[PDB]
Amino acid sequence: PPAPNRNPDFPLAGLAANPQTPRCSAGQVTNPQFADRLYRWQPDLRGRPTAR
Amino acid sequence: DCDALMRRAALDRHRDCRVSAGGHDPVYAAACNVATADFNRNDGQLLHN
Amino acid sequence: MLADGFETDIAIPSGISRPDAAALQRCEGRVVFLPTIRRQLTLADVAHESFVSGGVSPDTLGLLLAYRRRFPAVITRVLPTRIVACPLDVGLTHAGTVNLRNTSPVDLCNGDPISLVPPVFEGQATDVRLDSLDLTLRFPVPLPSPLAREIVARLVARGIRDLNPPDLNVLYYNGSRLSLLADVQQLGPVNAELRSLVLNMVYSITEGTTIILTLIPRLFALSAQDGYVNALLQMQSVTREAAQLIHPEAPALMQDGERRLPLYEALVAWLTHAGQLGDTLALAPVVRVCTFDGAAVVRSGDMAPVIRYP
Repeated sequence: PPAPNRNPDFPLAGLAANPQTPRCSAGQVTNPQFADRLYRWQPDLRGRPTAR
Repeated sequence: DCDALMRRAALDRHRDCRVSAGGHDPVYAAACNVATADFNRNDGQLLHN
Repeated sequence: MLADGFETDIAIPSGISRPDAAALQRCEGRVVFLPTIRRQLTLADVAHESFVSGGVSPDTLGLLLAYRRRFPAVITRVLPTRIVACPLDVGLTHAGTVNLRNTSPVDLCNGDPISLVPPVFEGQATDVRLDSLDLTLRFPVPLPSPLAREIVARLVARGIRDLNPPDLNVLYYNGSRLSLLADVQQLGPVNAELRSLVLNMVYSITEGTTIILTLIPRLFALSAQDGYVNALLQMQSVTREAAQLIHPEAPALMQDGERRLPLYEALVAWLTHAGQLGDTLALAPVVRVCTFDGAAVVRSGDMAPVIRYP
């Protein structure tokens, strides 16, 4: 397994409501000047019993 | 004034805006007396009177 | 397939009002659901009365599961005593060709696979009635296979709105504007459709998928540069607005990453569940079109040559 209680939920439904959440344009992304301004999300999957 | 620069600095970061006064970034000041008066002063301490 | 093929016979009851006899002769090429591959059946077995479920009249979305439990067959020739039809799952004829009349609003092109849909659209709802035998006949509409996958996707997404106390009615194909008639959907078969979704939804997520999720910032940067990448997002996808907020990054390092290929394993599991799901909701596209005297367009209301699709 991964470390317990690591995984967060999705703020995608949450952050889409507030306009005051910081966004990125197509010229912003892949720059580290805005990679820290956006939300950081790290999924883990090493404990998944998946269909295979 | 600084009002041309003050209305401008609220623009976005993802569209660049570079203003260099005398090759230096603008620094702002409220007022100037006879005592300070900084006539041959270098890098851009600007005033807003 | 046999050397002669296999031809079922649907016998007609003797009590016939003569206008209903001429109504059957207009059913020259239609699609008929058989419950079995028994050689001799009745019109009561074919018709909508036996085609109901126990005590409950099925809706349009619930009628799809009733189709895949049965056997689609095509009427060849109407005789005065019986109706001769050929099944589709069984090898169809001695020759390999059947005529199919289009009871469809949309014309057909060569090579396109045909799936079949219940009577759904407005205006063209046409059901043949045999009033001497008090029977009703609801015949399915043959359509091209990407269209049938749209209509199932429009109906299933409509039922998910009903579990949540606009709009989704309008389709487009060949520039034609057309909507569809539906009022209610039973809560039973929607759960059978939805459980068939989410099990196949989950089974695509493997360890390589999170590595693919790190390429979401790459596509939204690449859609700036090429209009072909702009042909993906369409402003209605989640991933355009998902890339504007979430900056994901990769997990590291994977367990036993030397021996295995995580990106390869995520794709093959994706191809067997999510890319399979166009078959899992509706029935299979058993039939495509091969005109012999080459007609690029088979017009609405005409027959067409018919050859199986693997």
